[PDB]
Order: sequence, then structure tokens, then C-alpha cells
Amino acid sequence: AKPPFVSRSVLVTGGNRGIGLAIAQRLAADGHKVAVTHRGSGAPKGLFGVEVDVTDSDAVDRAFTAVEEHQGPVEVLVSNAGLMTEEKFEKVINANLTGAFRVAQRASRSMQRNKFGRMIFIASVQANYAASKAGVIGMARSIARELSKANVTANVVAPGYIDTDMTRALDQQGALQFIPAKRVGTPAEVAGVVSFLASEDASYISGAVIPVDGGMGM
Amino acid sequence: AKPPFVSRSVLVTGGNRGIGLAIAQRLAADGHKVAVTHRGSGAPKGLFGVEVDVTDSDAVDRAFTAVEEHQGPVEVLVSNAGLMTEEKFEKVINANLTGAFRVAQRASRSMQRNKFGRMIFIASVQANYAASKAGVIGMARSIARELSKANVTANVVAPGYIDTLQFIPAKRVGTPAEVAGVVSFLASEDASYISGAVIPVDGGMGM
Amino acid sequence: AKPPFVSRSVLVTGGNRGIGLAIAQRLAADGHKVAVTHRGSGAPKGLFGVEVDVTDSDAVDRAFTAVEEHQGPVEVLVSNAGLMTEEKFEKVINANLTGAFRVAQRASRSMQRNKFGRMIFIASVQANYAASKAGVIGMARSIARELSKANVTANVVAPGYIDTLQFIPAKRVGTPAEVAGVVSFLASEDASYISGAVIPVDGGMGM
Amino acid sequence: AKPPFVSRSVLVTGGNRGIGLAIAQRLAADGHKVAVTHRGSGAPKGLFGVEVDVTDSDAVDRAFTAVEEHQGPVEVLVSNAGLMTEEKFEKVINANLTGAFRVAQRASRSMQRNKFGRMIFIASVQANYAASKAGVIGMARSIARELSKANVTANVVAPGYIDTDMTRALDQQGALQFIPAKRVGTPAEVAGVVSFLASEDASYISGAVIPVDGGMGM
Repeated sequence: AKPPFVSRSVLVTGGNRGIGLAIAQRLAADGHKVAVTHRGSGAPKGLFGVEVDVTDSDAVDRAFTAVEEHQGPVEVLVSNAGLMTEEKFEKVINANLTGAFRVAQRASRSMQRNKFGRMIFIASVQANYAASKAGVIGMARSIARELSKANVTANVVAPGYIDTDMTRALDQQGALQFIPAKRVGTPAEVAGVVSFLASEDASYISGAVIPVDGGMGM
Repeated sequence: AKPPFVSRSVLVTGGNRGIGLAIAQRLAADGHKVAVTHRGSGAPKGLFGVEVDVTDSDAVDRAFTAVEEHQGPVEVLVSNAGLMTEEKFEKVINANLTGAFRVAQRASRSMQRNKFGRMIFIASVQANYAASKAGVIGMARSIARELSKANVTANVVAPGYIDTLQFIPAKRVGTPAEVAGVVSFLASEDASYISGAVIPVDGGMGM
Repeated sequence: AKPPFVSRSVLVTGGNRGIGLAIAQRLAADGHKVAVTHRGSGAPKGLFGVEVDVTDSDAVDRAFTAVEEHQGPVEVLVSNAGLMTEEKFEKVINANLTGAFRVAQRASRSMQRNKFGRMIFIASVQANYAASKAGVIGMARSIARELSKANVTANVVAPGYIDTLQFIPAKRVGTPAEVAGVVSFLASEDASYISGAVIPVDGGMGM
Repeated sequence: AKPPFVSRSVLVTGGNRGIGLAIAQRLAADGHKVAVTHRGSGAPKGLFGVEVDVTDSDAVDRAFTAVEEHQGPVEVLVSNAGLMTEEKFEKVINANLTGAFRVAQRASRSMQRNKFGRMIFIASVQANYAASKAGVIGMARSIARELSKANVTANVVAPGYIDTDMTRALDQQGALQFIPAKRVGTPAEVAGVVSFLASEDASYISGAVIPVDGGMGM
């Protein structure tokens, strides 16, 4: 007894490259209406693009508004990262943690009003990155606590070792000792999880962290 | 970029009632070849059933054998829990913890040999239940560590309050179908890189 | 602002060797009244010992009784683990999981009645061990939920590699004394508001 | 076989009030050399005080230096918090997360050189607070990973409901349903845990989160 498909207004932050693109293209193939944010380089053919520096609250506000006018209010929000000294630490925190907050907060009133919302946070694949990842999880669990009564869930996807364009650039196999699956994952493997969390099957999952790591984070 | 569907040989333990039945029915509608074990009340209409007491290793072996003949070697195992004194403690541990081991072990040979397997353990919705459920998660994580190299994963679904409340973020109970939805995903081609995970299906309860 | 010392009646299961012995010796030096169970090789010099097979509920009851007479009703229980086929699986589950339940249950009446108790379960340093250890944590959390109102806590110590390595942040093994140090703290007046916790003693390993 | 006591150079951030003071006074009663940071109001009689806004990297630097000259390099660091809109969110993140980083980073070189260090982070007792608490844990686990080989551990203390001066000001008993112990904890109960983590008995605990919550966070 599978729930009939509903085509959602979807926003994928950083949806023009790497894992973000895989997610964006999967969700579009699913039958959703998919928009993406980028840093200026352009949204991939097919999809609706807005330029957004997630460090900037006004840019986020204007982005959501252009999306709203284009395809209706954001129902499904996929938040992708984002990006030792004080400057390096605050930069990653601003992009990856506070950037997640900014987009989540801009999304929340519309989702609460409409009694539908899926916030899906993609954790980064080092003190700054560890801190911002754990912070997003803490934040997501907190959004889940407040908003779930309104049918607005917040869940996290925690990717393990995934083959990106930039992953392939490293001297890499020492990582496989720590992975029970004994292999790297694909961008498509992560996008499959986002697709499920975006579907009508995930309505009773809220405040969860799903690891997509071949067993690594056990 | 969806991966093409593959019809799997599925065994659902306790697939005749409640959460078990909804799982068996969803997987059949998904397009899998679905068999169920049951305690004696009968399989669901149309689906191949076998009577199994999961405290009985020989009854486990017979069931798997009869299923292998019917529809081919078991590729995906959905293990549903079968249900303070020393007697009651050991009973629940035998059914819910050792029972999961018995089915997981009987399934594992053919999964490793054939280089595909998905083990999906559904935790139970007292000291004995707490220990059985936690014991299953530890056992699943251990199987995940051993067999993931052979494309054989082990994951756990942790249901909350399912109808078969203020202290729940969602402020409602879950349906048996919301559980079966997650099992359908775990049994699908989209879950290949998930292994050793506990997916809570509880509307935010166990956070 | 340290709370004054109270000499507790302590039972340490398997307190005759390895981690068990170091725990029993530390607690005795701390100033507690320390008894140990053992498998038959004998108690440590000076300490009151009783032979117990933790798979035997009646042997558990007898031991507690003999200890109550010797030094007074057990106030702090340190439960040390006693140590793939269906036979080997059930064996480890009986000793490490059900064995912990048997001692925890025999201890609990007097702790609730007397409004003080500290249960300290030492996890083991395979599918059976993974399940037993995870099962003990779930059981400890359950006891913690039930009995904490009566000033009866249950906590778990999870030791890593203990000498009784690159994949360890500390880059060394732990001593049996580093484990006993944490048990000493858990048995002390400083631990009253810790209940249902798993304290890892592993140099960062299980992070 | 208890390890002989060693009197450590200790720094307690926010050690002049509430749980911070309890910790500071306990550690001093233990026999450590205890310094505290404050916001201007003064360190409690007995103890060495430095004024430090943990938002300010230069103030942190000068504080550690005054402590070093007074009683020797910081061996034991107790980091106390610290303190929905963007401003409120970034303020709590700056004080509670980046503030933790600042003091941890200023402490680290001396601890690494001397092959001794105990970093103990006291988590706050809401999206901003949840995020910063989870972030500190993520950070601490990351410090533990890098520094433990040099005998520098990082552990977290996660207080449940504790009776402060400010706790007593709230309409409070609805909290007790969620606490198996069925009572509030005392500042002294938390300080007892810090005392253990600061002692010679905690050397093989690193990257741990100890909850002091009567069972609450189970």
C-alpha cells in the first residue's frame, strides 16, 4: 500500500555540482519541481537556479522568494554544505552551521502554515567541520522537536566516503580499512536517501540521522 | 538517476499480523517475491507461508529450505520481533534476541555466496525488552561489520508508538504503513550504501 | 566541597583476576567492605569470596546471602562479564547478559528498600559478545529508569583495549587500574546524579 | 592502588558564579592551583581572577598569559558556557562554540609540549543552544582525536537540570517527569564529575560525554 506521489516544491542548496547535483537531478527525475542555489556559475540545464551566498540572510530571503514565485512555496528543503585559526573556524561555522540555520528559518513559516515541510540537512563528508556537522545535527533535532506537530520534519543525511570530482584528487585507499563495505560510495547512493526522505514514505521520521557510509560511522 | 528494480526473494518473519503484515503486503506490491513465517494462524492470502517458532533452530532451517524451493534463496530478510523473573527474561531473550540470530545466521550463507543480502531487523515497539532490542542493534552492527564486503548489509528499524502522545514531537501515533515504507526503502536498490544503521520511525520520540 | 566518605558493602563479580581483581583491590583501598564472586580459583588474600556461576540463579542467591551475613546487604554491585553456533551464542548470552540480570535482580530489592544502590556493569573488552554488551547497556538504562527515584543508579563502564593500537587516539593500551579508577568514582558519593550512563575507558577508541 | 595526587595548574572559565564557582571551589579544595575568568565582577576571595570576554581572542591570549605567570602553564582547562533570529543565533554560537574553540586553542600548544592536558567542556544546561552544545561535543571529540597521543584528553560534561540562582526563578516541576531520579541536581554534583575528570584516575577517558542528569538524557 504505497502512498500516491505528490510533486513537491523543492529547493536544493549547492545543487549545481557534486553530490548536490546528483540530489537535484534525482529529485527532478522523481517528479518534483526542483530549484537549486549556486554561487554564480549557473544552474544545470533543465532546472531553476538562484544565486545565493548562504552567509547572507538577505540573499537567502530573495532566493526563497524567486523560487516561491517560480514554482510555489518551498515544501522540501535540501541544505548542502557550505564549505586551525579563528578566521578559518568562524568561516566554516558561518557557511555550514549558521548557513543551515538561515535557510531553515526562511523556510519554516511557510511550512508551518501549510502543515507540510521536509528539511533535509546533508552533513559534510578538521575541528571546524566536526563542530559544524555536530551542530547541524543538534539544530535539526531541535527543529524536529518544535515543528513536527505541524507535519514539518527535520532529518540529517551523513555521507561517508563518496566519490566526488574533488575526492578523486588525493594520494584514498587508506580510507577503505575503516569502511566495512570496502568501497567508496557514489553521489547517486546519497541522492537515493534524500529521495526517500523527500517522499511520502518518510512522514514519521523526524530528528533522525541516516548514515550513508558503508558501515563506517558505526 | 534511479537504479532499475530487482525482484527479490523476501522472507518476513511474523508476516501475518500488525507491522509484519503491512511489511509483507508493501513488499509484495513493490514487486518482490514475498514469503512469511507465522506462529500458526496462517499466512496472508496469496503469499507463501511457513510455520516457525524462532526459538527452534531446526524449524528455522526447514522454513528457509521450503522458501528456497518455492521462490529461490532468501535475498532480503525482514526480522520481526516475536513478542520480572528469570523465566520471563530468558523467554523474551530467546524469542527476540536469539531468534533474530537464528534467522540471520540461516540466511547469511546464501547471501555471502550470492554476493547480495539485505537483513532488516524490526525492533520491538521492561528489562527483557530493553535488552533484546539493544542486543539486536549490537548484533546487526556486528553482522554489518562482517558481511558488508560481500554486499550483505544489516540495518535496524526502530518503531515508536505504532497503532496496531504529548511526549511525541509529531503529537500522533504512526501507522503500520509508515513502518513498511521504511522497510521498502531498506529493501530497495537505493539503500546499498546504508549498513549498520538504526532508523527510528517514531515521529521524533526517541531523540 | 567534597561529600564525606561512606564505607559501602561492595560485591564484585569475577573479582579474582584481571580487571575484576584491580576493581576489588581499588575499592578495598578506597575504604569499602569488598566481597568477590569467583569461578573456583579462589578470592584475593584478605577479601571475602564466594564461588558463583552467574548462569545459576540459586548460586547467585546463596552468594548474596553469605555476603549479607558477612558484611551487610550489598550496596554497590560491580558486575564483570564472565567471558558461530547456536550453542556458543546462547552460552555467552547466558553468562554475560542473563548473568548480569541475575545479579542485578538479586541486588535490587535491598537497594530499593534501603534507598541506596549503585549498580556498575563492566562491559566486555563476534555476534554474541556484541549482542551481550549492547544488551547490558539497554538493561542498565532500563534499571536506571525504574530505580533512580529510590536513589538506585545503574551505569556502564565500557573498557577498550586493556592489558590483562594505531587505531587508538591515545596510541597505547589501558591498564586494569585506569578501569578501576572509574569504578571507584562511580561507587563514590560524587556519582549520585549519574544514572544510565555509558562511560568509555578506551583512550578515544570507540568515538 | 590509587595514583598519588598531582596539583595541577587549573583554569575555570566563568568560575565566579553558579556551577562555575562550585567547580572552582571543589578543584581548589582538591589541592589544585585554581584560576578563574570573570566578566569584571571579580574572582571570589582566595582564587586568582582574570577578566576575559571569550568572544575576544586577544583577551583569551592575555588571560592565559597572566595565569601562566601567576601559577604556571594551564594543565587543566574547564570551559564553562558562555551565554529566534540571526543575531541571537550567532551570539550564542560565538560565545558558546567559538568561545570554547578559542580557549581550547590557546591551551593546546603548552599541553602538547608538556605531554599533559585535560580539556573539560561543560555543556549548557533553543536552536542556538542545542546547536552550540552539539558543536562543542563534535569539537571535543575532534580535539581528543588529534591530541590524545600527547596525553591531552578532551571530555564533555553534560549537566541535566541543576539548581542555580537563575533556575529557582521559573514557574520547574514539569521537568521532573523527564528525570528518572525525580529531583533536580546540585552544582556540587556537577563539580564532583569535573573533579574526577581532572584527577589522575581519568587518564584513559578521552572523547567522552558524561551526562549528569539523573537519567534524563537516556
